[PDB]
Amino acid sequence: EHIPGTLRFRLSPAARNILEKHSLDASQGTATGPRGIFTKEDALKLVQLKQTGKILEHHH
Repeated sequence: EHIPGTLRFRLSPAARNILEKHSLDASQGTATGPRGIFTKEDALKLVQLKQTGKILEHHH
């Protein structure tokens, strides 16, 4: 879908702030904004996935 190595230029500033705050890897997400931009909502899906890992570990 995208040219390799372009994710760091397609990250929105909102996403980049959320990924850094939570020490997340954007390459585990998908870019769903127009023309391949990785949006705030795309980074929040990675926050929800990290929370899911912690919640399941706690129930295990």
